[PDB]
Amino acid sequence: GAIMLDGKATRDEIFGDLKQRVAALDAAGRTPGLGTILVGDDPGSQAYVRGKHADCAKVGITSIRRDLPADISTATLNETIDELNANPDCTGYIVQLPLPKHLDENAALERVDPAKDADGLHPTNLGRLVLGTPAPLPCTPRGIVHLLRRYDISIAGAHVVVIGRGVTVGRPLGLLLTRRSENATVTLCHTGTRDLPALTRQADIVVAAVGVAHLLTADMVRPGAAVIDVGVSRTDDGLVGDVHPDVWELAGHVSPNPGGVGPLTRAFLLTNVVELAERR
Amino acid sequence: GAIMLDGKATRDEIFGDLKQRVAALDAAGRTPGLGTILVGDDPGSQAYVRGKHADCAKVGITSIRRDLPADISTATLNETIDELNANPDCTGYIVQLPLPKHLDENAALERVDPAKDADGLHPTNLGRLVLGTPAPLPCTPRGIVHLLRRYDISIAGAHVVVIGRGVTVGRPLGLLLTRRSENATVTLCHTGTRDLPALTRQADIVVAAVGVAHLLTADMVRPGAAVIDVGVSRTDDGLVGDVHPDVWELAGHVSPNPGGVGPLTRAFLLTNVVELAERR
Repeated sequence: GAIMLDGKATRDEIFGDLKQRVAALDAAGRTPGLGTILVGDDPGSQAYVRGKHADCAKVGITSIRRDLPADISTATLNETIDELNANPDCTGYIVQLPLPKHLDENAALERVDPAKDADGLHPTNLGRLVLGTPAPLPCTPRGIVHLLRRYDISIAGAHVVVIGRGVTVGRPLGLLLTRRSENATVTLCHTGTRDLPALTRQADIVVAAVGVAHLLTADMVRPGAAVIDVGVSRTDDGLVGDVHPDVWELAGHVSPNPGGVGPLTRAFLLTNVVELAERR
Repeated sequence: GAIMLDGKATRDEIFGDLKQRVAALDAAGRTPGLGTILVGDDPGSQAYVRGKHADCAKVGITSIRRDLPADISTATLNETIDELNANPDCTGYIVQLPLPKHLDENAALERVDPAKDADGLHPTNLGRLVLGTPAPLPCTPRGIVHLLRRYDISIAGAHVVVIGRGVTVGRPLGLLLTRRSENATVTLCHTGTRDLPALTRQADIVVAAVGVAHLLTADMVRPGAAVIDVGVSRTDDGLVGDVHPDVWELAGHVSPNPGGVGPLTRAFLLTNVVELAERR
């Protein structure tokens, strides 16, 4: 059956590399720092931000937190953004979503300096990705490409089918895989797609990032194909990925969910931060 | 033979709508204005800019000309960009390329305020397209989609094969087609694509935008499919398009080049400006 694409082991590898690279930056006079802006008290948001800072501590990146109440004014939000933008120990940062409804989410996200965009989701950087201007790249597409390369899976000339068009994964992933430096042929699929299986059956690589429980089945996959399980949805039976377990019987490689791309997403947030410090 | 996807009656429709919308803008004291920055002595550029301003006059958009000599400094170019950015009479503008080679073209384009980006090619606007934020859109992709729709060619659920990844055409086109407001399946192909004919033969719509003379031949197109011809290459025999004349025999629809998408591309520059003014 399929070879497991071990994301935790791959993440651990990256972490070891980052620790050395952070030690180097420490030695060079500037320890990198990741900032977070967290507004309000959503349990999941708090958990997500805690996790990012936990990861930071493991590799020696300083945690900078701006924890703000749910009832801050837009002026207060803007001041925080402007401070982190100007803070020399904040090498990059993220704004945890969702924001209180009284706050204009997109205006806040656009106010972030693209030069400190650790998530690689600032519209300016996403547009630079479209245009081929080197700039921060989004973490999940980065981790996907890395995981594939780590196992010597060809992407140049590959036919890749991406299922899903989320702005943090599927959408930017299509732009990433079609650059010259990657060079895949990419079929972009989603819920509007007719006869998904006819397309997935053609793919050397399928990336399932659509959030539909066990949507991709063995009957839909080319024997020996690489299958990347990214999407997660909430079921009566828990969180569940986009890939049916029967795929393991015919695919060449499968990344599990959990334990596949997820750890790599966090590894590339940290990588983005170290790279920004190294660019300097 | 195939039905010609002639763009002129559709351009005329757009111009009628825009003239009305501009009259509504004038009534509200918000007469839109298009600026152009033309640097130096390239005759083609001079004609292009004349054409844009003639189009403006047809729908009632004010023309703002910034004509600069070839030997300007970066500071002079910067002052001009800064001036148009701050000029209240200027709703949007374009920097006519190519610039003299001592000038940094990408720095100039990024210095353009995206709120005045009439081309829809500023990275922050292309990033907004990725993210789903309303903003100026690149004109050729908008033209392609509108031309198809006006000829009652289905977009939703269509399998579109896009050949080419130019940053102003094929690349943003993949993003546009894949919005829920379009909802097409898109295979992104390029010079790196193996077995192109196997892929193009599956398409309900083929977009030829690679700049490779007559790359798309009849054997490559499903009978009754729609073919959009955008790509042009310099031969000698002169300029030649991506689509072999033989595809007219069995395709359902083919756009001529010139005369197909072109008039709409030109009209959508004006639409961008009007939209900027309306969104205000």
